[PDB]
Amino acid sequence: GQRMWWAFLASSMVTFFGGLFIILLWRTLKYLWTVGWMTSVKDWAGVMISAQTLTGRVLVVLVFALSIGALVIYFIDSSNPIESCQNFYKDFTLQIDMAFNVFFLLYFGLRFIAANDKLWFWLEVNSVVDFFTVPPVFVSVYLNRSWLGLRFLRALRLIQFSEILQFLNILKTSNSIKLVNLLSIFISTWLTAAGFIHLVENSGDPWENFQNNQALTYWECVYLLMVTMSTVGYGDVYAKTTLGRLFMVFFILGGLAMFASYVPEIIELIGNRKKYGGS
Amino acid sequence: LNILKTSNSIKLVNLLSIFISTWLTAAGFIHLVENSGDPWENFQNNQALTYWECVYLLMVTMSTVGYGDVYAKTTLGRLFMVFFILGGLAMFASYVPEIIELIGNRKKYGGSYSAVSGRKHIVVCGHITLESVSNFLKDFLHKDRDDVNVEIVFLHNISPNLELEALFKRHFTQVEFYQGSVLNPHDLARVKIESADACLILANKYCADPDAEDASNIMRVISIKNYHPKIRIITQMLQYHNKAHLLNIPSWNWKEGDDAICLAELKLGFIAQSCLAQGLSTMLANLFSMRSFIKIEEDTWQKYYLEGVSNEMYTEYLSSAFVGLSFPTVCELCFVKLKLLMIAIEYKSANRESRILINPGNHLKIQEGTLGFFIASDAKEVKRAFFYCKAC
Ligand SMILES: CC(C)CCC[C@@H](C)[C@H]1CC[C@H]2[C@@H]3CC=C4C[C@@H](OC(=O)CCC(=O)O)CC[C@]4(C)[C@H]3CC[C@]12C
Ligand SMILES: Oc1ccc(-c2onc(C(F)(F)F)c2-c2ccc(Cl)cc2)c(O)c1
Ligand SMILES: Oc1ccc(-c2onc(C(F)(F)F)c2-c2ccc(Cl)cc2)c(O)c1
Ligand SMILES: Oc1ccc(-c2onc(C(F)(F)F)c2-c2ccc(Cl)cc2)c(O)c1
Ligand SMILES: Oc1ccc(-c2onc(C(F)(F)F)c2-c2ccc(Cl)cc2)c(O)c1
Ligand SMILES: [Ca+2]
Ligand SMILES: [Mg+2]
Repeated sequence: GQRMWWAFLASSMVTFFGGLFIILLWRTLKYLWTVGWMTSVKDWAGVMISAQTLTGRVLVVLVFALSIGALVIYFIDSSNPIESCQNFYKDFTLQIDMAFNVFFLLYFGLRFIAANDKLWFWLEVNSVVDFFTVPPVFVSVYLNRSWLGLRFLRALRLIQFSEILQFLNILKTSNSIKLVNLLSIFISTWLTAAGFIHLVENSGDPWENFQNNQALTYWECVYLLMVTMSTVGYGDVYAKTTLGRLFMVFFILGGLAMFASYVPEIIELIGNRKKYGGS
Repeated sequence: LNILKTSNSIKLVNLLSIFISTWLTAAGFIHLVENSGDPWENFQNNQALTYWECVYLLMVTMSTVGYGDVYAKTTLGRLFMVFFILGGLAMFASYVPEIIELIGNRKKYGGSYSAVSGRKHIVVCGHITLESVSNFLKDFLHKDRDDVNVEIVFLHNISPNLELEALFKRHFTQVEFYQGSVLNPHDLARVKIESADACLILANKYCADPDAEDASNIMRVISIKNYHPKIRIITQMLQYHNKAHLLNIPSWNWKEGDDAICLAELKLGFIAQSCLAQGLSTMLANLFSMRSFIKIEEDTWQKYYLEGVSNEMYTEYLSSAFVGLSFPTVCELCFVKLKLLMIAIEYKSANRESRILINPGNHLKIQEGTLGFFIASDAKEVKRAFFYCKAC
């Protein structure tokens, strides 16, 4: 049929923007026009969230695994065409994503219960990830026609690793925490930038009726981003469409500092080897 | 317009303005020179560009990236690039990190606490560091104690470092933090002292000059009292000589809901009271650390010692059935029918002054509603004191 790219983004936009509304209204819906069992539920969710008992421990480990699992599914989905159809009652993939997302929905709900202040929790880095990743799979199962767009965000989840390690009582030292946090930030930024370069370029910028496509597979974009960040430069791959160039300009504007700063520190923390240890 | 009063904001605005200005202007010059030709070739080597490509090329060049896509081709353009490099590189590499640093210096632990009905929250303030927090929290939340239902709230004016973040996160359901001070009567409004129950004060034991430490603690007590008179306070002190000043502040009530714990006094007191009999110091000092019973099988002294280490001291009201009896008799009854020991009785006079007696003799009999100290392994066992009739 005709292109249906517009519908998927919209379903998502509705949840995040719509949510801010209801939250603002409820705070402003008072008449003045300015132990409770609810609190027991709050405490139960809170203890379940982090390492407080066996059940919570397995939940955290399972999240740690399924995040990587979804990231793996994303790579397999890369080489497919931009927008086509996959019947839901026949295949095995697009079900593993379904099971992963139904799980992430409950893990998001539990977090939303056990938060002291709703508003700033709602606009938190980990949150918009789920907001922009959970709708499209359901909408796809509704329409039987999926779309690649805005699935690269599914790589951001790695930011959580530090936290979902500390509860497990595994990292209690300054150096280890510093190193893990830095590596997490770095890998996440790199992969997500690669993802964004892939969706805009493979598809045509809409200004000219989608006729400016330049072919590129996800690995190629990884290379373009690494060459640019380190200032090495090369002429092998240069993004051609307008949107790509604009994003490249802004990315270089801020983030080149990230590669000029983090890498020396990561190199310094590793390699502090005590050469004359032993017995 | 009286819109930028502070310091950092001026720096940030000035930098961003100069940067955007020079960037756009360089783009403009490249566009003008390149779209036009050159005089001494009679205008015959023009390269078709639009402003967008030019600004793209400048931002490619300044940040040392480089690319083989677009490059100025006429003499004037190349000369301009040759000169402009010398300034632009230093400009970019000395401005971008500054702008990144100035923005984003955001206090992560702002905000305020909230009050929840049906529970109780306390506050602490003072020498907050890894050792002290670990010890205090370990003793506070230990499982052997009676079922605990409280929350813990910290204050401090130094952002806690990474190592302590581990502890403050690991008890995600029982510990909360708020940066601020204690001398600023706005901060002490954030923590909601006006509905609290107490405010302990950790004091630095291993200080260099003792006097400054206790002076600061004194002023902390002064301020907390200033915000509210009816508060409870429990603090530390370092020499008996300065302890007295705290007696003076107007609302301390030693008779009701207040106290103070020194160190020097208790230190020398333990030593002296042990001078009459060896080891009494250890026997006392082990009664006030929460510990659990252990298994040891080797026939050393360690097993027989840990046998009694994990004992503790608790309090509970008596039973009505024991009023009309004899203190020796009730002691023997407690031990034989309970496997439980008691030391002293709380207070007996029908007067408005409260006095504490230890090991009463045989001229006293129990009145209705009397509290009594006990020593045993766990609080639940101590509670068996509620009633004993029809039990065998
Ligand atoms: C540098 C560190 C952070 C690791 C970087 C990882 C990437 C360099 C690798 C890891 C996983 C790889 C992917 C794993 C599997 C596939 C499927 C593979 O085959 C198919 O898509 C099957 C159909 C076809 O052949 O077109 C194509 C490459 C791709 C996306 C790979 C592209 C390169 C990836 C992203
Ligand atoms: O395969 C594709 C990819 C992007 C678009 C596309 O088209 N127009 C827009 C825009 F931005 F103008 F709204 C976008 C767009 C841009 C950025 C994001 Cl993050 C998501 C979508 C499309 O149509 C088909
Ligand atoms: O569209 C154009 C633009 C510039 C010239 C042009 O031609 N000759 C000269 C020069 F510099 F030699 F005097 C210049 C020139 C160069 C730099 C500046 Cl800032 C201003 C003018 C022209 O002829 C036509
Ligand atoms: O023919 C054109 C039209 C718009 C721009 C253009 O220029 N700047 C921006 C931006 F985004 F920075 F504001 C944009 C822009 C980007 C996306 C959309 Cl959807 C609409 C406009 C351009 O460069 C050339
Ligand atoms: O055929 C030629 C002639 C002059 C130069 C030339 O070389 N250097 C300069 C400079 F920059 F020092 F002035 C110039 C120059 C610049 C502007 C004007 Cl208007 C005239 C000459 C050249 O490179 C090649
Ligand atoms: Ca015990
Ligand atoms: Mg809480």
